[PDB]
Amino acid sequence: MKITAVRTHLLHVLVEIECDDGTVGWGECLGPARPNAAVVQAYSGWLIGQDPRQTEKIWAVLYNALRDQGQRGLSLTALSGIDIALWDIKGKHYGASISMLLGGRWRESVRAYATGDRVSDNASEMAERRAEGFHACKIKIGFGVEEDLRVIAAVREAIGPDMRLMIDANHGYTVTEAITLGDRAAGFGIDWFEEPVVPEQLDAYARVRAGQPIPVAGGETWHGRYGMWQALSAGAVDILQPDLCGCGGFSEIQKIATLATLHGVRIVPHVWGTGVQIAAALQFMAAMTPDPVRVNPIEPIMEFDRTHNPFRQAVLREPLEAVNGVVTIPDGPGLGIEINRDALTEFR
Amino acid sequence: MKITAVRTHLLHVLVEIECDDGTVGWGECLGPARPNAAVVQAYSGWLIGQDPRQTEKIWAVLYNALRDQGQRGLSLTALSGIDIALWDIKGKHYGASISMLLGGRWRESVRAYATGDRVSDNASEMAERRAEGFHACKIKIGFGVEEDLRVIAAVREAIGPDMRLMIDANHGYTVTEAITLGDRAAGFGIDWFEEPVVPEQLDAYARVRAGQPIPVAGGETWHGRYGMWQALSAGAVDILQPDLCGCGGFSEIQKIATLATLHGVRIVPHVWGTGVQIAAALQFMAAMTPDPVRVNPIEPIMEFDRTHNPFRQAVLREPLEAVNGVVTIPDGPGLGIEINRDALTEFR
Amino acid sequence: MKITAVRTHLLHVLVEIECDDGTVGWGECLGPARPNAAVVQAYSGWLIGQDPRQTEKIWAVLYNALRDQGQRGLSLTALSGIDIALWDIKGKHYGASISMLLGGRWRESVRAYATGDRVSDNASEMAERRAEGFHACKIKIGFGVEEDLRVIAAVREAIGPDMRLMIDANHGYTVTEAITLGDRAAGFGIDWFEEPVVPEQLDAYARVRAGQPIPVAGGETWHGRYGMWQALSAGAVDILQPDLCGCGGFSEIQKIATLATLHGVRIVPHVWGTGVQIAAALQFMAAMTPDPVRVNPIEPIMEFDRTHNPFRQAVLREPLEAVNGVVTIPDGPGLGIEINRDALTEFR
Amino acid sequence: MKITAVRTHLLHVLVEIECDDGTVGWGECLGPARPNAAVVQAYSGWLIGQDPRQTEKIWAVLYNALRDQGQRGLSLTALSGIDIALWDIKGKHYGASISMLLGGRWRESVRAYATGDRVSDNASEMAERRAEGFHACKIKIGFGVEEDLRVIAAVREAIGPDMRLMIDANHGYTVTEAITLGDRAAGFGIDWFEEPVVPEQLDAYARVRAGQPIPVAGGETWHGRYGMWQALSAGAVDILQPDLCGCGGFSEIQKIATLATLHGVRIVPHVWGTGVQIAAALQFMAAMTPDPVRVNPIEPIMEFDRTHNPFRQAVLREPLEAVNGVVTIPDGPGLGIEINRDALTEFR
Amino acid sequence: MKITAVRTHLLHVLVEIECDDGTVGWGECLGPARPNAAVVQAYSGWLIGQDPRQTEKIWAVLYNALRDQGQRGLSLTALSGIDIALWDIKGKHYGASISMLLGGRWRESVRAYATGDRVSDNASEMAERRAEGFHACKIKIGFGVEEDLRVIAAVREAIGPDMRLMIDANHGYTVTEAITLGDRAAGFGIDWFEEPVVPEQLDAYARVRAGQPIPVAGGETWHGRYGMWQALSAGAVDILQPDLCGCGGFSEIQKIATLATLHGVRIVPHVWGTGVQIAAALQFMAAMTPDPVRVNPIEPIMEFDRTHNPFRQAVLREPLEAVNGVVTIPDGPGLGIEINRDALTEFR
Ligand SMILES: [Ca+2]
Ligand SMILES: [Ca+2]
Ligand SMILES: [Ca+2]
Ligand SMILES: [Ca+2]
Ligand SMILES: [Ca+2]
Ligand SMILES: [Ca+2]
Ligand SMILES: [Ca+2]
Ligand SMILES: [Ca+2]
Ligand SMILES: [Ca+2]
Ligand SMILES: [Ca+2]
Ligand SMILES: [Ca+2]
Ligand SMILES: [Ca+2]
Ligand SMILES: [Ca+2]
Ligand SMILES: [Ca+2]
Ligand SMILES: [Ca+2]
Ligand SMILES: [Cl-]
Ligand SMILES: [Cl-]
Ligand SMILES: [Cl-]
Ligand SMILES: [Cl-]
Ligand SMILES: [Cl-]
Ligand SMILES: [Cl-]
Ligand SMILES: [Cl-]
Ligand SMILES: [Cl-]
Ligand SMILES: [Cl-]
Ligand SMILES: [Cl-]
Ligand SMILES: [Cl-]
Ligand SMILES: [Cl-]
Ligand SMILES: [Cl-]
Ligand SMILES: [Cl-]
Ligand SMILES: [Cl-]
Ligand SMILES: [Cl-]
Ligand SMILES: [Cl-]
Ligand SMILES: [Cl-]
Ligand SMILES: [Cl-]
Ligand SMILES: [Cl-]
Ligand SMILES: [Cl-]
Ligand SMILES: [Cl-]
Ligand SMILES: [Cl-]
Repeated sequence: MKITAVRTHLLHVLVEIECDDGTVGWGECLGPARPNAAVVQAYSGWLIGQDPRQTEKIWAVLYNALRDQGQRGLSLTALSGIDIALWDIKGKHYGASISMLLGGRWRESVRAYATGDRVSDNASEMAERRAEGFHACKIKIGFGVEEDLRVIAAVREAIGPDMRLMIDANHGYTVTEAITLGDRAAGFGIDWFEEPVVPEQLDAYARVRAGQPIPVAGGETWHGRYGMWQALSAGAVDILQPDLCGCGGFSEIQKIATLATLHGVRIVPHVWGTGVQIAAALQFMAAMTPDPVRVNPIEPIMEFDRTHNPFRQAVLREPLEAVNGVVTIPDGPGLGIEINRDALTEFR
Repeated sequence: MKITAVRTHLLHVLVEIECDDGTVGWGECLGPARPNAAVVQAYSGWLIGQDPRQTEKIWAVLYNALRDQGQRGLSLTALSGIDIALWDIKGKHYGASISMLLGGRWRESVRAYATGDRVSDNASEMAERRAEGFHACKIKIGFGVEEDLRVIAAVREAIGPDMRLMIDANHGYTVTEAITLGDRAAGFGIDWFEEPVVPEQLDAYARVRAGQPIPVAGGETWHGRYGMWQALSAGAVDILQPDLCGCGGFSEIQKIATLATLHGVRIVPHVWGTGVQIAAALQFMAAMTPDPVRVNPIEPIMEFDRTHNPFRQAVLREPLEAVNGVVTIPDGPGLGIEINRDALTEFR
Repeated sequence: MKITAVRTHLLHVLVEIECDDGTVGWGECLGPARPNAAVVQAYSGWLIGQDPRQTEKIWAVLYNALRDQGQRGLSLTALSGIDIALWDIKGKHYGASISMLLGGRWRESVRAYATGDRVSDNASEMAERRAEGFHACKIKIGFGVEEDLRVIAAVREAIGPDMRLMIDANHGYTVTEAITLGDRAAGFGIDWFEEPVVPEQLDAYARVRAGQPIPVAGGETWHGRYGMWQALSAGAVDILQPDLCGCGGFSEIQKIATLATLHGVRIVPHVWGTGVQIAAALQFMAAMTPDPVRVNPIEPIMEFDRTHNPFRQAVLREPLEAVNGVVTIPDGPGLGIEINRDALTEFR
Repeated sequence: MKITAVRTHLLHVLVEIECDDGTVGWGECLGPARPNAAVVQAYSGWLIGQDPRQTEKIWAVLYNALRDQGQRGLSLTALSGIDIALWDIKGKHYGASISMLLGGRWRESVRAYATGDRVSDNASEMAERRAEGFHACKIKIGFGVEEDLRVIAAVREAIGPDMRLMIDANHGYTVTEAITLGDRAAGFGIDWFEEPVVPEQLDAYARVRAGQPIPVAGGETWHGRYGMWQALSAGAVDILQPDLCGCGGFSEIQKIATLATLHGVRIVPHVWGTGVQIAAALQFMAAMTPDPVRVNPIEPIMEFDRTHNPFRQAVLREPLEAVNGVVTIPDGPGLGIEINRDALTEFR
Repeated sequence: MKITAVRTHLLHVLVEIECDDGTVGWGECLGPARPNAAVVQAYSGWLIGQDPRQTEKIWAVLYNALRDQGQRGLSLTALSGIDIALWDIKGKHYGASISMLLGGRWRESVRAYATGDRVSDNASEMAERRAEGFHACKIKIGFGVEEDLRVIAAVREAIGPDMRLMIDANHGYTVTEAITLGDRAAGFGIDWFEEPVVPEQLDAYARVRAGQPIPVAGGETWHGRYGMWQALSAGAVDILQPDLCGCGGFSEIQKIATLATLHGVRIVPHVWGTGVQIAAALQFMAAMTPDPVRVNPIEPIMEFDRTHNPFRQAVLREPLEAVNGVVTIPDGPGLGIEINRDALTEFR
């Protein structure tokens, strides 16, 4: 078969790839819509007439094409959208869920965790999330050690002793702030400490890991296999969080997962974007191989953001929803979803 | 679909896996036939009733099952046979060549290299290989520096200045012998120096790489991703040579190829065994991504051994043959081959 | 003298080697019976007519023979059986206990430790072991941090404050689980933490050692001198646990013990298998040199599993038994034991 | 059995150990006679009544006894004499050559190399050695680069192009001298460069190895397993040369050989002393395992010094002699030799 | 001036060197008397007629003379005796205290620390030492963690909360024992932990330093500058304890002190032997440069052993005694002492 058209849509950029036999695949790119769309349009000059089944060859040709333009990250976010759409097309052509094409379904669902006067508001909100059935929540910090600790303390009190708690500083801290925060918050029972410092300073991450006891997580902006491998080599993280729509799509995240196993580093995919990104992430989560394999292994969990969730899921005919804290993974062909075109508006 | 039976055959052990819908896949295991067959028989207790499409899940479950038995290498060679058969089944089920399932066909053929009174015999034989059209040949050394040099010198003279020449010591040398050989043979124009020292001494490999200028190759017995990664980390090789039927099959060699790209280490698959192993290797070679991508990139080449070649290819209805030094890669469903069952004899 | 025959038996594979003068030696191989037997049968083609007294030469020739078959671990487990039988023959020929041939008897006995609604069952069982006289016990974990902690807590309560306690996760944990478990269990008084993570990830072991305070033990599946040395170099363990029937027999475990002394790493031999493996382990334990030598030094202790113990010891005429927690080490020629042939059934 | 007496003799100190059943063993210690004899006398206070068959236990007890006296090297040279005598006793008790007790005879003989107006004298002498049948010779340098080169050049001319040539500076050079010498002499065909710099500066050895291409050898004064391991870890040598009578006897040199295999470093035993030391070295050489095993492997060669050779061999009834460059290895019980007591004079 | 004679005496070997002008110097060697005396006698062959003022030239010539005898430690202990006597002669010739020749007197005295049913006996004895005025004491452990802890606890109770407490295991522990002991004893207030593990395993020392919080001390048997530098490079110790009579005398301990300053490692000289060794140590202590220089800096303290103290000091006319815990440092020419010859008996 052959690609006959590549289109870009908004409402976050979505990539639509149509084939001669009528098969349509959908993908999504991380980051600013316009830069991604321009690059996809550029990529499409070559994609037209190509065989969409050859995802590795397409990936490598397109990735290599944009090397001297300096914008590695943009190449990867743009390629991600194309790559996801292509796997969607493969799944539809072959009659298989992407999770099956990736090597099989370990799980039919994943547990979600909920993400959120800052002290009382977090405490209230997180208390409601627990009532809604979420086994875990993640709270945003990185503003100031003393205030952040007040928030963490109030959230632990509000959610009771059992619900899991993660914290995310979104690179808000200096190393010293992060180490001090981690030392003082550890007593509250924290499963991970996300992006404590700026993402370019991998040795600072390692410093935070060695200076306080909460497991450190990162990776949503560390590009593809090379960026991930640099962080793994520096000992930057206990948990790696690749973004499917940012790191190079299914083709590249498979390679990242391999690297993580060498280091015994857990993968927890970054989930954020429209229903398309979410659908792609869930296919990967279904297929993720436990490290180690055992009865009741450690399994991926899915970030769930009630903020703009209705909006972000409007692109889907059937929303991927958390039911008592659990999200079911589609098993139909490709991403197993149907696009609501009306919700979109075509760009260029 | 479901696996209904797993059978082992001889004539080198071959693995046959039959499914409920009648689909049959074929694979092959490196090493002693009987140990491999026993483990495959053991694996089959679980395989029966499983969905053959779920190759990653099957791989990881089976690999994990044999961990405390101490025999990691045997797990991998046995699993390899199963894994190859399963991909053959996937290809047949999906209507796709394995090379397409692996991500696309970069090439429809590969150049072969020919492998071989030891001085005159090598010189004559290699001179005939050149006349047969092979662009390259590999000669066996590791017996004694002075004698090996005489052989290398006579082969270069006999094949003219253009044909490429590789040498393989099959771990015959001490570090000092290997460094001395490499220093003195380099002037003859040698593309690589295969397995100069014992395969357990990765630092010795690195020593050979740093002490003489011919590129060092190895890997046919370094197990799966972990064994390969140890060699890559030690700086053991310029060229990695994974064996499909030994390292864990298509599932595991894909992961090995990823690792090699981090290090900018070339992959040249080990080719040796029956027509089944050869067919599997060729599917992988078709799909191998150049590192780097460029016009006329460096491409895999295929070891071709005229020794027992008719015998080893008797398992195929249509032999994979070198025509003026070039081997065409099948593009039919799965391995793209048909088994000559009459040539086999079932074991157990 | 000369080897006249090599036979394999079941009931776990046992190796019987007979000599021209009538001397018979017995050994045992770790892992699946059939693969081991096939390789022993293969080895026997050469062994027949060889001088059984030349154990190092035999070891190295046989080990080298199976290098390119990829199955290093299988070579070692098979060789182990042969090697143990050969030392048994040497001891009988020379009129000496293997422990004397290994360099002398430091000790005539060793203290055993006992190995075992999962919470109450462990607590009850371990409470009985203490009453039986065992100075120590080892409990199996690696299922889930919270549940495992409940088990550990109940076992410590049940056995009182004096009995030593070890834990074994059998590679059940991720690094993070293992570090968290170790941190929270340390307060219960734990002498070692066995195989916290998968055995291929040596750096993960080191991570567990640096992240929590219980001493880490491993080694039952790290092959021979090279595998052991990789783990020692990575800082993987505080305690190394080579399996005599798995690592290459007496010839190879002596070399492993040497390596451990360089690193000041304690050796505690893995004990598991039939009475033959147990007998071999005890000969090694008698001869193990303290590190350091002092009055009342740290001494090997022997794992004792009441599970299938009667069965596994049925191969012996006189069972090696724990009497108030202490096992006496035979001092007769060779392994100092007599085989109950009736309990066996010959294979091939 | 039991040791009844330990005696020290001169003519180089010799150690005689007599047992209750009349068995007598002989050993030798490296270095100044009197210090060695005093320590042996001290050791004998404990040795009397001990079982001579327990060589490892005896070794470790005696080695540990002298730790805080500061004189590690003296402990090892003294222990060496005792250890050699004990193995001689074991061999006699058991009816076995030491080479058999060490694990078997790989070889019944070894090739010797010959050791030697300094320019003409070396040239003449080495020319005679070649006529006598020696395959190789070693010349003494370390006096001055220009003069040493003149010597090397004249020796190569005199011995023809085939005879192997080694050089020994006996720590005479600075690093710079050694690198310059090695660079300029390499063209003469030199198999190794012995002790280029002072033995305490292991990093200087490594510097010499990296700065010039002749293989570096050392080790005659690097104590036992720990001293050897430090040199191996520093990358000090291509060839390790332990002295049996200096490094801790057969018990300790076995451990050193193990360490060398990890590093793929060749062992060539230092041979120097009376006929007793030579006899011990030859037993070890018979038993040395090739690294790697192959047809016609690299084998130990024996230093042969015609200087005081008649004198040093006067302690033997039958001299170990080079016949056309080859020395046959005794195969009788123990060291396989008989002592000429008349040649000795008892000390203390 | 010229050396006319060198004599060795007992009552521990003492070295007497007489000069043509009648000047006599005295020194002492660590370790077994007889080996030291033999080497001193050997050294004397050359010393006679040499200028005793040239201590560095003499040191280096004599040290170099014994290199290939393997006995580095013995060279240093023997040389130490000579070197101390030579500095004594220099001081007498020049009219200066050795402490002045070493570069000046920072202090006229040092505080001593006292060294010692094992629980009650230590507690009683240490309680008396406190009453005698010692600011500190050191207790001997390394027998068994539980018993050693009982001792430490009872000693802290008996001596009150202010007196300083050090512990010395004399290499009695495995790494694990030492780490466990240090963790559990730290709460008692321990200034240092001496020789926790065997002195050959420098990495084990480092392991003990990183695994528990009491400062680690060692060095009494690490030879001269090279042995000390290896320990410093390995991060073996917080406190280095060179023995003047063992490490190469004043000439070599000055060099060791220099090395320690690079690493910011404290020097506390080992004090043990006759009054001569004590006198030499005190001269060095007077001259030791603080690291850092400040008002009331950290100063050397002197081990004081009431065991055989009268005996060991019998060699002096005026004993160096602790008065309320403080020892005054002689300021007369040389070692500032007078020998009681009657207490000696000449050897050889
Ligand atoms: Ca709500
Ligand atoms: Ca985030
Ligand atoms: Ca901290
Ligand atoms: Ca032909
Ligand atoms: Ca090969
Ligand atoms: Ca070179
Ligand atoms: Ca019971
Ligand atoms: Ca275990
Ligand atoms: Ca921790
Ligand atoms: Ca002659
Ligand atoms: Ca030499
Ligand atoms: Ca150079
Ligand atoms: Ca008193
Ligand atoms: Ca001490
Ligand atoms: Ca600690
Ligand atoms: Cl659509
Ligand atoms: Cl970018
Ligand atoms: Cl599907
Ligand atoms: Cl990247
Ligand atoms: Cl969401
Ligand atoms: Cl078929
Ligand atoms: Cl296809
Ligand atoms: Cl692996
Ligand atoms: Cl072929
Ligand atoms: Cl029998
Ligand atoms: Cl294996
Ligand atoms: Cl015995
Ligand atoms: Cl190994
Ligand atoms: Cl048992
Ligand atoms: Cl005799
Ligand atoms: Cl024999
Ligand atoms: Cl040593
Ligand atoms: Cl000789
Ligand atoms: Cl005097
Ligand atoms: Cl010494
Ligand atoms: Cl003065
Ligand atoms: Cl030194
Ligand atoms: Cl004192």
